[PDB]
Amino acid sequence: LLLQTNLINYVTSIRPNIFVGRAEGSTQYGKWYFEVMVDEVVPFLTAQATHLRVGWALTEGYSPYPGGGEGWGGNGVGDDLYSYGFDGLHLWTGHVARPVTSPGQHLLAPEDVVSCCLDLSVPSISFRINGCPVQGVFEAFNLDGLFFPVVSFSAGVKVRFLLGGRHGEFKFLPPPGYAPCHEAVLPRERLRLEPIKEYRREGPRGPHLVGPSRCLSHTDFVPCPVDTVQIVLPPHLERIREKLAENIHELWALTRIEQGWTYGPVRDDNKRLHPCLVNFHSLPEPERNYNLQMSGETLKTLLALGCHVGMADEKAEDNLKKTKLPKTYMMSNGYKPAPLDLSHVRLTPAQTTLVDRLAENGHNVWARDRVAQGWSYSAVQDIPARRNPRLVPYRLLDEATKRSNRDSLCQAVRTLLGYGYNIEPPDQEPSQVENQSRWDRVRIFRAEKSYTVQSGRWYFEFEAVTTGEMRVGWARPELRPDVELGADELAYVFNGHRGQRWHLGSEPFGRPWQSGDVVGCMIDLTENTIIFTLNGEVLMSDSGSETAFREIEIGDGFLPVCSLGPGQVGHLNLGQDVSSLRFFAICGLQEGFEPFAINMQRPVTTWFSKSLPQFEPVPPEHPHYEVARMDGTVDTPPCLRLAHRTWGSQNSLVEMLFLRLSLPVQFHQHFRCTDNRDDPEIILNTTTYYYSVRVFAGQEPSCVWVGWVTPDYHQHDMNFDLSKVRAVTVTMGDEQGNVHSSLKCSNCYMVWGGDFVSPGQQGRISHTDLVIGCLVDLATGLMTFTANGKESNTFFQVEPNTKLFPAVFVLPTHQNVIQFELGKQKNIMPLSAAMFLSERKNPAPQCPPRLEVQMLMPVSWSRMPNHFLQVETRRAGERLGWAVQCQDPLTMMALHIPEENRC
Amino acid sequence: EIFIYWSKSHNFKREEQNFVVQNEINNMSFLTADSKSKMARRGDRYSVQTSLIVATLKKMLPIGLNMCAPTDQDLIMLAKTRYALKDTDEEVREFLQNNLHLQGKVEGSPSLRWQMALYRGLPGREED
Amino acid sequence: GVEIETISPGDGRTFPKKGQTCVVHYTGMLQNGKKFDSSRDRNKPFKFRIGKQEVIKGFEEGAAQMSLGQRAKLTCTPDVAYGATGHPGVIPPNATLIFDVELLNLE
Repeated sequence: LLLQTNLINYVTSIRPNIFVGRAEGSTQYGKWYFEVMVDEVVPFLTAQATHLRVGWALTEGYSPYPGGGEGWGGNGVGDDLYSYGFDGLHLWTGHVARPVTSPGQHLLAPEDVVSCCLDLSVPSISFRINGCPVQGVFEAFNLDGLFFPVVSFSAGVKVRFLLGGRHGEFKFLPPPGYAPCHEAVLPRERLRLEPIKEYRREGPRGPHLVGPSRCLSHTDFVPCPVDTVQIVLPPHLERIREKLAENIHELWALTRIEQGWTYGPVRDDNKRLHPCLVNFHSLPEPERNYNLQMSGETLKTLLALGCHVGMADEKAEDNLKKTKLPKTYMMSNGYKPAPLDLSHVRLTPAQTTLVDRLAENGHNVWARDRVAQGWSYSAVQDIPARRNPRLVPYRLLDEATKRSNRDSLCQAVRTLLGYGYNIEPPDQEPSQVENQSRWDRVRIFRAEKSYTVQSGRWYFEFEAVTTGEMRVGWARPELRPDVELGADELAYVFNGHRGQRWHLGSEPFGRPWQSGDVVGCMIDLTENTIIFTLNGEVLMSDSGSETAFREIEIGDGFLPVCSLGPGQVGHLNLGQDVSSLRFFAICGLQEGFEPFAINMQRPVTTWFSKSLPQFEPVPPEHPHYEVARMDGTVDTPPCLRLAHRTWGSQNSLVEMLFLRLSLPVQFHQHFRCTDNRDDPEIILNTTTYYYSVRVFAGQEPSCVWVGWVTPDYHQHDMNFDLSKVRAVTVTMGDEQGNVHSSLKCSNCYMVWGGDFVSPGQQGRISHTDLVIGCLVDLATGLMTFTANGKESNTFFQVEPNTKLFPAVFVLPTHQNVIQFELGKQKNIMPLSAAMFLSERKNPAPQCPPRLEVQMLMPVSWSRMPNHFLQVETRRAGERLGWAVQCQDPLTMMALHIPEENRC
Repeated sequence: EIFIYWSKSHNFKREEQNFVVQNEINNMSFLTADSKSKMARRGDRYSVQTSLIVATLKKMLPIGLNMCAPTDQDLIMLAKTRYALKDTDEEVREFLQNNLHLQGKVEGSPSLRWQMALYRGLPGREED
Repeated sequence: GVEIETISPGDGRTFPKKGQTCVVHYTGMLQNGKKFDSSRDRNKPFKFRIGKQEVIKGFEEGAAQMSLGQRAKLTCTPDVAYGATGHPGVIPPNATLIFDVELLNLE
């Protein structure tokens, strides 16, 4: 009942920037291997045991925000279902520890070898301590997203990363088929060690608030070109089928003539004297007509892209000539330019972009073909192992290779342009790579509510390290965390990505900044004005007004605020030290303005919008949703009916909805060994509890899921189905196979309501409401379901000490959607006799006021801790590897809510 | 002092707008020339807000505010109210001579401590 | 009724015999994971005299089976613990205990 307190250590994580994953047609190899060396580990630096875990994490939900979180805080690897870790004695996943047999098992001590083997083809992560096997493997886990190495630690550890090749030694023999993780580095980026998703980093003159980080995706490793098969070849193209081939038959050969690679009559191409500028008739016929139909293939790519040709001016054939240069002179059958010669011809930017994507569609077809012959990517080239450093999609390729591909086809399109045939750009379609996660885009920052100001004149600065979508201004204290600034009336903000002022809409004002600019923000609560000054110069509106906003009502008061888009870095300076301000003396000092934090000892507390979904109660004032509590009559059990308020009207919010009850049910610590009148001697001894939901008519059962969720569910998916449900299997055996334990871990246990309706011809709007029931046995951890009073083949078994919140995910399609019925079955107790200790012997259903429906709010406010851990990330040497060092201890006082298992 | 004379001579004000209306002095370009160069109805005919005498006075005001010390703010208030009670420049000068000791004290307000710590850090400040 | 699992082995040779007091840094926990007692929080060793039973049976026997410098985990059944009456206001009745005992020194 009462909220518990404790002192806990701050726990952080560190990763190499190595990202691997599995996808259909992915250019990445499905097995990888990395090692961790333990230098020094202080046993008990503070009152709590020192934390250290090593494992793999998933890029789309492993978000280790410092401070509070799941369970008793200090979350790291294995504390959720997006990570899997090992500590020397336990296999961590979903904030549960499971013991593992090991050859001389113990916690991670100094001079220990941790080798984590990852296989993605079959789901499996294997651990090896000191080169010796560890009898436990994670299995049957979801593959969406990218898997990366990670070590989570508390203060007072020194751990080294061994990545093989020049980035380690591995000190042992990796198992066959597992490549060193250092071979997965993308060609555009180098290897370095950086923390997981963050919101602050140290800077020269102060901490930098860091917006969301752009994350690479597995879908970005599949090369998806435009198909160049179903294209009938046009007459105007077959008319020019020859010259565009003749000009690309030795164009790659032209560069190296009169050098060490100068041709000779005895040999031919690929013999270190390649050119053979004579003609392609001397060259072999198959590659010859292959080059012709490759020129045709490039024209077919032009067609599929949307390029068409038209002839206007003088024929270039007349006004073109071949130049027998002093260079490229050869003795074999006369001398000529190796491709077909061309005079002065130019190219417009439309042609530049078009040849860029033309080279893209050449590269992605080549990469697709290589993958279809089995090849994959590796930063070091291995021909007998069939791996290449250039098997990545063009967007991920390096600039050197980009330019090298673009040069040849740029010459080709130039030769096409010379003949006067138009290169027609296609239509323009604006597209967004990622659309679903609109919330993982911004990250609002603001001062704590106690610093609310209602009088005087205040000033603060905001250096713009980057030049992207960042907004800075002032906000009222009740500012919502999930709504962009200015889009509502709760904030007055200036967007200097393109020079706009936002308050209930956008209108142009001032000018956009560049790097290094210090957007100083005034405020005048007496004159009711807000003034934005850039580099000491007042930003001026497109009229006579010099103040961005005027006649602003005092109200509750105002707080300095700023938000940052993806890949943005901004320095916020409230001015705790007055001399640190760079433009206060220039502007503001003589006007009577003051810094916002002129006389304060401690740094101003900052609250940011955490992008972690949490269950929160349904507001009574909510516009679209309402929850009605129905009294339990003599023949009807008490209910929690959900009804859509604005359904069927204009501006109705119809989207994915996640619900749960406010109180959980906990299974027994120890599992057991090995009419309609209830039996009095069974109803008192039963350990089975039932609840049902009545999905009203007009709500499609294809969009309804019913069951239970554990208190660590944090998935906000707009396209939810049973596929997205996180799961993992923990497999345990002895030293030589003999698997004697295979358990299931998941944060979601629900059935899909679309599978309990008979597939009728039409009329999915059933006149009879579907009554999905759920049953639990607290003595066994077994879960069952009843579709309409008949059992279903689905069944779930869970470990003890488990907490399950009754949950329903639904997409509304009617005025009345669902109705939580808190009834009972024959010889089976209701839920109300399970959630309350004092009600354990009462068969009569109840709906006490603590029991209520809660939604899943995607974004919630949070607090930035005043001090962060000090981690050193550096490369110790070529053999030692990368060394991570954290020594100074930090402790925070955690308030843990018992029934929600979060602190 | 040019602004002082313009404020005193309301006759000079009358031909200020007369010159504006009869020469089509827009006054918007004279203040937005920097705005247009940096790539950023109601009172278009004439307005006090767009008067170039006050616009230049405002744009030069921070320099004039840089003259005095922060402890002189009481002296500014005393001189201001004596100006409001119809006194000439000599009168307020010798009034300040009678009230030379009425300056502010840094111990009495924490604001003045950081004000002096910033104001007297200027290289051009001479303590005598 | 008491089960001991090693966490970080010490010497494995010098076992706590009768006549020498035992010095420990325990860390008690309930079964569900709710920490209820610790010695590092008070920041002092817990020197308990083995033989005259100043502690419960489970803790006594578990500390007996340990070695010098060894860090171990226990599992105290209610039979060898406070039992049906529990510890009033601290431990609920019929609760299985877990201890993160470190036997840092003898006497």
